[PDB]
Amino acid sequence: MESHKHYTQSETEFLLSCAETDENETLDYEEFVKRPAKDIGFNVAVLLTNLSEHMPNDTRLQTFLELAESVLNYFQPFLGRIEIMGSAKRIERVYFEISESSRTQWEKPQVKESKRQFIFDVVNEGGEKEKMELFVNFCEDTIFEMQLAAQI
Amino acid sequence: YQQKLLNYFARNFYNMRMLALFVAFAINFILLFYKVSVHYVLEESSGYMEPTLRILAILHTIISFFCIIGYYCLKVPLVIFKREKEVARKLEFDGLYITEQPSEDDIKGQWDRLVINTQSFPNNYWDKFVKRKVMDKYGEFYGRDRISELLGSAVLNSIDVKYQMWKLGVVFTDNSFLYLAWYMTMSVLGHYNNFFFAAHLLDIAMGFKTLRTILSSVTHNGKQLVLTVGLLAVVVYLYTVVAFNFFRKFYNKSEDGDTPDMKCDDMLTCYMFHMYVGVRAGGGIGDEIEDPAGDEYEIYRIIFDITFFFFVIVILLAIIQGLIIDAFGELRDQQEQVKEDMETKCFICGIGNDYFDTVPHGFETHTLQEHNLANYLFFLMYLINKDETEHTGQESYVWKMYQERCWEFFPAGDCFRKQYEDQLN
Amino acid sequence: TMSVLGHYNNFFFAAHLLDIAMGFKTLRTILSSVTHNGKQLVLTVGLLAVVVYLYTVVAFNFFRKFYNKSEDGDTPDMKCDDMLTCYMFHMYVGVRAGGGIGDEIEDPAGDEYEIYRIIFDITFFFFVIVILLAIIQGLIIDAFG
Amino acid sequence: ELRDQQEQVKEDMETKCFICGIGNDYFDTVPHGFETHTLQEHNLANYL
Ligand SMILES: [Zn+2]
Ligand SMILES: [Zn+2]
Repeated sequence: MESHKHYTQSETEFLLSCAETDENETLDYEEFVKRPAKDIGFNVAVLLTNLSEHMPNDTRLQTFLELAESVLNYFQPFLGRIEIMGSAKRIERVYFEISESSRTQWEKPQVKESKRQFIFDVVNEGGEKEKMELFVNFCEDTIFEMQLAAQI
Repeated sequence: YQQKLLNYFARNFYNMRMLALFVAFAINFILLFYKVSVHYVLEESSGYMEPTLRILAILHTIISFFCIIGYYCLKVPLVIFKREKEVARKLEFDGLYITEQPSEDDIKGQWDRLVINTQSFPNNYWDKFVKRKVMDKYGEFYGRDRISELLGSAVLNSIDVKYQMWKLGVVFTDNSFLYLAWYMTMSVLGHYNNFFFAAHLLDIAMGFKTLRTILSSVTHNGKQLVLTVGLLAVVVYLYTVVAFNFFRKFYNKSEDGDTPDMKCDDMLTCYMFHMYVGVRAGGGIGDEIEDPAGDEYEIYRIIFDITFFFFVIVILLAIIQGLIIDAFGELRDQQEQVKEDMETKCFICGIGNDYFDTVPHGFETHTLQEHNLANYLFFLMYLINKDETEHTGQESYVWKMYQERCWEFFPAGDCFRKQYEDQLN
Repeated sequence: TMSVLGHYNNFFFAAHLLDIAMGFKTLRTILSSVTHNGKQLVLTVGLLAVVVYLYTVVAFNFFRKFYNKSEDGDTPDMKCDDMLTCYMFHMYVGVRAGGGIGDEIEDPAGDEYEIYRIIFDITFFFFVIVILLAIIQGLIIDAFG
Repeated sequence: ELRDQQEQVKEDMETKCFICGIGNDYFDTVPHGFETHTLQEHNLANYL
């Protein structure tokens, strides 16, 4: 723990003081499942994301986004956002987590050919309200597919 | 260990599938060095080919078995997901077996009755409150107990049969499983005669993608092609009618003169003659017929010959060629159009790439951050993965709309920026 | 190297006439059409080879007796009874005949395989002689368009 | 050319009102509005 972060009382030696578990002159790997912490980080990342996206144009908060950039880089792949028509008759964001299993299962395997065939058949045949339920059926069958492919 | 082996064949379905193709190639390559005196084998001074054939046939049958098991493990759950999902949606939002009771046609629906009475209907659709919701929806208008009676190393000692009869009736109707069973039957009957292994080389059309696109052109207009051949048959029937009425004496396919006659004087034989050498001659029927040098039917036989040529040999061939090339061009138009429509417009909204590109790159921001196919599906999968109590007002509203199937939450003709233009809003 | 080996044999200078494709612009555009879909063209020829392999399989199993390319009767036989020789025969005069394989084979006048040999002949014609040629032509014209 | 003909008639019917010739641009500001125009108000059927 020298290259990954710098070395202070409060960066590296802080961890080595947290890592005062064993008397065998060693350290087990339970300090990492102890430290857990990133579940707070996702919600605070989403907090700052909603604060920035809904309320931009504030230098005072931009200062804090500079502080939280290192965490936002961590939570960017898992932090999804989408926009939907709301109960108050307005579009607004829905910030929400993304898993890695669904990501890796959605990206690499044969399901991309399924998405290509889906988009092709949709935009060729077309439909008025025969588009979004087709998308949701594709999504549900694909969710089942990614679940089944995770199961091996 | 059984479960690990089954997951192996499921996961390794494509690899074993690709492997059986090349075993078929190796079999059919060794098939080239056959002879007769009975269909023996004579190699180029190498007696190793027969044991390779003997073991490779066994490998072919074995790997066909493993591919079939991989298909049964992997792709069958998906189609059953679709089926039970369809059945649940029909029970909920249409009340099929309550109100409709479909006809003798729709044999799927007539077959999908014994599944209704089972416990394990919602086995894979991950929606188990189906019977309860249908009881809520038709508990008094039609009946309450009517609905309920309508609806409801120690592994190999107890299992359902009511659901499983329906399931096996499903899987015996699926096409790819039927193909793999045909593949297995040809690999088994390869033992009875090794020439049967040549049937497995036709799996290249399923295997290769580009070959499937090569085949799509002739597949695209097979019906009109078969109509062209039927019209060809009708035209040759009219031509041999005109021949049998008039032109029989010229139909002498005997040897040189003063010979027994080998003639076409009937109608069926003349029709077979016209279909067999009228069209398969490259020049028409007049080539394989005694030339009309100074006859009263000289001009009429000449008219017969040239009209047969310029219609049968020319027009129907050109129509077949136009059909295949029109399939090529039309599939090109299809892919051009899908690229056009995806580039121009949002898949979700249909704004067009005109409102956003005022800002740099904005259409791509719209498609890649906000209104994503991916992020939307991940929110779907999230709420399927989430619990209804933990939902926000947003997620509860949306999950309500999901399981009652509204799709109004989806943006259409609008967006976050269109709503919230930067104008103190 | 071709100009040097032209000293060894002056016929080697004919290789240098193929530089017209590099030289002329319009000839490069003439050549681009067939170059544009060379892969699918080669796949068409491979499919042709596979189809002729199936056809000569059906022949070697059944139709060997008609494969008599000898002189008039009472002659030594010059026949195709093997599988490799029959495959070469189909690829050499089945497709290079303008009419199919039935032209270069004894006619089936009154045989038990008369209708089956007729089916063999017309299917060989209407598939091998027609469809793959039309696909090659469609490929080059689609490259043009 | 016959393919071009049928492509063009589908194009022109989808784009535009048979009656008015507005185009499918003024109405789709509202959801589904072009189809309201063709199926409720300015109908071939209701006019006949
Ligand atoms: Zn959009
Ligand atoms: Zn109008």
